[PDB]
Amino acid sequence: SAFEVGRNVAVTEGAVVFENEYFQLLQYKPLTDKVHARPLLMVPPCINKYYILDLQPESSLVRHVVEQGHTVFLVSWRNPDASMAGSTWDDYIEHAAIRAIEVARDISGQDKINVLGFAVGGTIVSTALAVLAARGEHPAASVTLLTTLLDFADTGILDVFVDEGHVQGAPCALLRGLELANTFSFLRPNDLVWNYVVDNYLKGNTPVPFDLLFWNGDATNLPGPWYCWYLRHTYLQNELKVPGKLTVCGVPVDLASIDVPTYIYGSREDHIVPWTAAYASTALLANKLRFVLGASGHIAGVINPPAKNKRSHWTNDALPESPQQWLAGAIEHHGSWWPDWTAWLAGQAGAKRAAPANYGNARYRAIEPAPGRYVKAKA
Amino acid sequence: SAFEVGRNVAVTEGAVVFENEYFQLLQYKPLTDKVHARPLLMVPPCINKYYILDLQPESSLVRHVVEQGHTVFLVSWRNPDASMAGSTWDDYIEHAAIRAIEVARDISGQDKINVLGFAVGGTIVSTALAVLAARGEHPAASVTLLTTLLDFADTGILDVFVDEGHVQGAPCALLRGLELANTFSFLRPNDLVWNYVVDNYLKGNTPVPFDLLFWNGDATNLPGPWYCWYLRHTYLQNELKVPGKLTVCGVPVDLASIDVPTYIYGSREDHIVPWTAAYASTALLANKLRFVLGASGHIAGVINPPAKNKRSHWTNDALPESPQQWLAGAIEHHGSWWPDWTAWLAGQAGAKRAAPANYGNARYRAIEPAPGRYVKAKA
Amino acid sequence: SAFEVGRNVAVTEGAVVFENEYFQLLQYKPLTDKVHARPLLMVPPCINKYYILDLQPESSLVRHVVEQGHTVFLVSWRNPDASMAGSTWDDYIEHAAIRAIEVARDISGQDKINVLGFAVGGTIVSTALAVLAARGEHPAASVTLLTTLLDFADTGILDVFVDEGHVQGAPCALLRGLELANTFSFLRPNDLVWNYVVDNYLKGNTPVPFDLLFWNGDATNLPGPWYCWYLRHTYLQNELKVPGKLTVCGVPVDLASIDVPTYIYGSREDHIVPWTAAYASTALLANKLRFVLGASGHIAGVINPPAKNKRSHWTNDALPESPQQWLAGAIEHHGSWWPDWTAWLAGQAGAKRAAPANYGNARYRAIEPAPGRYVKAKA
Amino acid sequence: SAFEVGRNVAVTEGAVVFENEYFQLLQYKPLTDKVHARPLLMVPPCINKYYILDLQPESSLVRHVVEQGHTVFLVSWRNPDASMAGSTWDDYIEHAAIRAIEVARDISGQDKINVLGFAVGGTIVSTALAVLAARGEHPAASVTLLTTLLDFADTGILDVFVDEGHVQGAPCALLRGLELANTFSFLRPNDLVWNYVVDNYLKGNTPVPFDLLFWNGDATNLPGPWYCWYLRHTYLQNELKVPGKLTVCGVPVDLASIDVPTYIYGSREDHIVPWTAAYASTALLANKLRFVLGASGHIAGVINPPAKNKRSHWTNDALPESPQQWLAGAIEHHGSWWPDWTAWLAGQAGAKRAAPANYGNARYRAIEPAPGRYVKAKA
Repeated sequence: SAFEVGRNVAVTEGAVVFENEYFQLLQYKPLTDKVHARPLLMVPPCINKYYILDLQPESSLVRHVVEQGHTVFLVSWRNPDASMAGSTWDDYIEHAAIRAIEVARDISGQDKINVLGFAVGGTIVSTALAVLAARGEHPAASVTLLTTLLDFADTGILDVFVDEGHVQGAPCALLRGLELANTFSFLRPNDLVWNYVVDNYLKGNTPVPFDLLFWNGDATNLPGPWYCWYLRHTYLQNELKVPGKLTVCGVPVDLASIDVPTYIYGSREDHIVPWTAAYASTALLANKLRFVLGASGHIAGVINPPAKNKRSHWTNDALPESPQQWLAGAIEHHGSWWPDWTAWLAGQAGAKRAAPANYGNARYRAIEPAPGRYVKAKA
Repeated sequence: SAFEVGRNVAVTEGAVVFENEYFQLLQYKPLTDKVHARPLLMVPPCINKYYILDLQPESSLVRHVVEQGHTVFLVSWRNPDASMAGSTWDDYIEHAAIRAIEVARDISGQDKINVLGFAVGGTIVSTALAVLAARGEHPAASVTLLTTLLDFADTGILDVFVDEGHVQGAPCALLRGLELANTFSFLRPNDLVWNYVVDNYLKGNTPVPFDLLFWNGDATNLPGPWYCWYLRHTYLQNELKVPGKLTVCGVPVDLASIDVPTYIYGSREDHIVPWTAAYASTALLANKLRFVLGASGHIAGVINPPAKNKRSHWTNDALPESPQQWLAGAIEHHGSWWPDWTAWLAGQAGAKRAAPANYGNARYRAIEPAPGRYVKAKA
Repeated sequence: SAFEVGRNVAVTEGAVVFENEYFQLLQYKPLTDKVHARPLLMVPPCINKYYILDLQPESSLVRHVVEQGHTVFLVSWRNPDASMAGSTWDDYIEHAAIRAIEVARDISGQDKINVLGFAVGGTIVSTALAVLAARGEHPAASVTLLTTLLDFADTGILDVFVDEGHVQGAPCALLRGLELANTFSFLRPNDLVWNYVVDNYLKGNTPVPFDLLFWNGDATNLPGPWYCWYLRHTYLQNELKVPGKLTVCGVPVDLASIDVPTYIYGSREDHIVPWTAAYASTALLANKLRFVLGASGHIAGVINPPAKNKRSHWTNDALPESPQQWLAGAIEHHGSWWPDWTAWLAGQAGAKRAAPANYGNARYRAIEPAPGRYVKAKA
Repeated sequence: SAFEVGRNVAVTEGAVVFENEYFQLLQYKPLTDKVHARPLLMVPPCINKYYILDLQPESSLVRHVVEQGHTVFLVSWRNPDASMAGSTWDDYIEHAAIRAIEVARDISGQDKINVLGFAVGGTIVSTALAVLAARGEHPAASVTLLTTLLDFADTGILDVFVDEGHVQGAPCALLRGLELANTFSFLRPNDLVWNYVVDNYLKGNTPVPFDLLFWNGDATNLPGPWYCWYLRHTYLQNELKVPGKLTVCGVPVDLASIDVPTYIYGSREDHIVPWTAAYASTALLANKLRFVLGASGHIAGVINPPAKNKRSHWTNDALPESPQQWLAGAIEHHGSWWPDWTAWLAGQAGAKRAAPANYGNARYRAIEPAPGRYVKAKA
């Protein structure tokens, strides 16, 4: 049977508890009698859709975390239409990332929550917490950055231009539009012919899994100004990592101001987010950092549920400046890195108490079942 | 003054002597009293337009070759519109590459002509001569391949997919359409935001020259089936280099059947056509081969006129299997590789005779002045 | 307890059945009631000693193969002294590799034997079989090449010399001597200070295993002319892979003349024998080839016994010219590649018969117990 | 005529003005009527000998600087014998680098001198100035680092060990000895066979120049403890770049404490000192930095005298963290970088005054002519 969101993918039980123009907040039904006091808010990429994190039941990171006894909230992004063709990077920071933190924290009744980002979700959520810290607000107990670029050095975009030249910016706000985006071709063509040829080639000549291809093919639109800002200030000019260089939502962005315990994950054969580029976050972030390297590629490495006991991962408590030095002292362990992370997350999440009986609270009651209608909208 | 094709770029004097739906054949006015008996037919890429080879007068390869005493013909590709949305790779081989060889050879009155390809023009013209050889036809005295991919190994398209998968084609003729193409982003996004951000970034933060950016920004459309075939059978499946694997215009393609003296050029810092990938052509082609490596990038290396006496180039008469072995024995020479090539081309071009007084011949008289109206058509 | 050859490493039960100036032939005691008709002759490197293949009982490749029901013979190289300071590459081919094939085949009473090489042992044994084929002799049923260089392209020795030069051999037989050699620093310094600093660094700051370091530290001498020939004609001039280019023991060496079923193994993170360099053997060898890629480094990848169920390996029955194309279509399987190989080897080894009661035969009776005295000799 | 130090190489006119067990201080004869008030002290590598900087007259950096009107002093290292087999890194810092600064400064009568280092000479002289700064001493007006490693990340020594290990220091002062060293094989074998095969191969099959090979073949001894310390604390543990991590001559080493205008040079195709590794010095050093990239290899790039007008070099006044960003904004200029540097050096060297009539001063009179007897001593 073909893949269908809400039928055989993204089926972990939950409810939409909040929605605005930019996103729906999902809250998942408890699967345990007790849960940690502090919930986990997941911020997935808005390049493709969130359900790479809740793919099928056996492979779902959401379901796994719920079964370890955490309350999980998740940002399901709107797939923007013409009405959002002028949305900016700042709009997304304020009205989705910061808003989601506020609503999840309100529902939880806790002073602090745990947060997670994946891929550009990690870049987004890190920017949001840096904005909040400059406002004097510290709503996060800890941060998990899965496969996240903060330092974009050596991602390859300028390679073909370095040796042109003789031997001797225009504001993003001026753009409007919706640009198709996907993960595996985010720095590659996105057109009918490329998509046709690449998809057909991979399905017949490689073991790339079909549910990955379905997720990647379920494309999302990026608003013009948002895509412009992201391309300009990260991949091209690499300014987010320069403390105070960028102003976002009225304040300078200094990633060191986040200043909470942070778990930083990358995959060794990942060529979308090089693992050395993820590791470069250890030079930027304050407080107690942990870096963990999973084996294999961009998705295969992150989505490696422990039950199957496949692959491996490396740990090293020392954090030298150079990633090769880190790997030289690292120990390889059999199987999934997920138990390493969930044990770390448990230490950040407070004591276990009786699970909630209902979704949301008086202010934010259930709207409709997870996965929600936003994730079903086509580009 | 802004760049304008036919006013301050692509201004070498000439005439259109033939045209069909796919291209116009240009013939340039002699600048010398005598010319070699055999003319040179240039086949430029149809990704962007031909005039990278006739950019400004100081930098024009066309003008330089005409001033060395060769009759030059050149393929100026149609910029396809809706009527050509179904054109195929075979259509282009038969009705443009092979057709241009036939018309140029007819006008010249010679039994054989010299041919040149640049970038995908070199792939196109090599395929055409292999098709012709299988028909028992040998219209070329020699072939010059500038910055040409024939073996597409290690061009990078499959990199992000190699480590996806668990631990354990649809015909191009079905597509229609016109897809925007340019050279520096042929394997990169082509959309309004990318083009805006990249162009603005390069102009303000790099010495990439403005006439290069103008040429690259002067985009061309690729017909759906053509783009599908090119992507599938070269970059993805790398089959052109497998003798007899591909059937084109009714015959198997064996690049070894071209079998004429061949000059093979690449640029050392070229990351669009890696110089080692150009060098791999030496393993495929029969007859007497010469490989020459120019310093610098994709365009800077090829467009290096000798008058300025800039950069350098390497030569080595030995042709080991490995490019690093070639470079280890190579000698570096000061300045442009153009004199090396034109001296080689003179040896293929026959004796010098009085230059022609008029364009074309009785069958093919002048239609309109170079650069012709096809090259002025926008995508 | 410290490592000691014959006490807690290299302890698989066996006997020396033959010896000359160059090597001792070991034959291991059967561990099964029946064995395949055709035995396996292992040719280990003479850079360091053989017992990387019989390290500790849990990690021993020899013991594993004996327990799968093969008679195993093995070349234990002399550690040369002053009397051998003039030994040549040809001497080793004739008086050790070819001699070992002859003696093992004689003892077995079989028309053909299976052979295995590891690292330079694979280069040696491939050269020997190519020499034998040119003599009209085909003593091998199949060949297993573990981590073997035949095509030495891109091994890195010329890298630092490629860009020296202005902008514009002495016979190996003349050398005498013994040069210290080890595996991990074969292309690196071998001196008291390097060995002291590197060993101390690895033991205190990495998980490199101590038995690996013991084996690597148990250095062997290379005769001057042998080391000269190996360096010159493989790493530097890469001529073994050129059919007929080199003359060895009176005949031209054409590796395609070996022409038997061949199993070719490499390890993905191996930077001593790059896996792509091992893969390049598929372009040289005739008959039915299988290529298998193990995960991890030079030794960790090869020495991965299946009982522990660690790591992974890739298979692909297609053999494209390019290794990246091979990997793109490859399937990753959990755990050790050893079962893949032993199942392949069983298909080459004939039917199972009662195991031999005694070592050797009338001509070659047991001399002394394995591991033999040659392997205990210090450099 | 064969190369001979003091006859046709290292012939710039000068005198030894000081000597101790570790080195001779050379002072060159003026070639101009006036010289800058501040002299330049050159600290060459002690791996091979100094005269790579005074090779032949046309190629001599020393002669070129003297002809631009600077007084040049130079450290000519002792080639250590058995009496120095216990010399340490600290011994060399105190009794050669710091001593040479003191003597050159005394002879000059100036409060500050300019200093230059090349290769390990740059590492040595940077350490010495950092030691002096911690003592409250600032004898340098400016520093020139040619092809110098300070940050040794990614130099490749740990590559072969990173993927060994299961799935789960001894003081340098204890060594004695003299270890042969050269530049192009400093991380490669140094033995009779390697040297024989490599030298013979390069001379017959590459354009590597013979005077380079002569210099490289003129090997120097490294004392055991010195070589141990250098290997351990730079290439292996990369600690010099960690402020205060290493204690040298009784004080912590913080390279930021040097704090003088600094010219940092690297060569683009240099694989002994990667240009990106040289560039990494810009992250360590205080005060006004300039980085300049020369084209070509380790020696070809540095030794590029301007008279011949060969090669090119890049400049960029911006200093981003990433070297690729630096190169993307860099402008390529024709020919040698030497005029760029000497113009920079003139700005550091004070006003021009009448040249000295005699070598040295009352305390330090001429001992013997340059090049001196130390440089003639064989290993």
